[PDB]
Amino acid sequence: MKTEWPELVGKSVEEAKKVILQDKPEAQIIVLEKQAVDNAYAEYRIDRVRLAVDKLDNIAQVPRVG
Repeated sequence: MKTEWPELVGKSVEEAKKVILQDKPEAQIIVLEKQAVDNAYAEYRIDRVRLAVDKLDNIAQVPRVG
């Protein structure tokens, strides 16, 4: 299944979540902005997907599992 969603970029976050669940049904779909991940916590999350959205809760960038 998928762990990256380049297809969602330019789409709605809730739909993105639907897709992400389609791919990874059990996914912990989280939200932040673009590919701006600096200030993070421990090792990868094949459980979670963070969502990089814009001011219009759309997918600004490729949201990824971990």
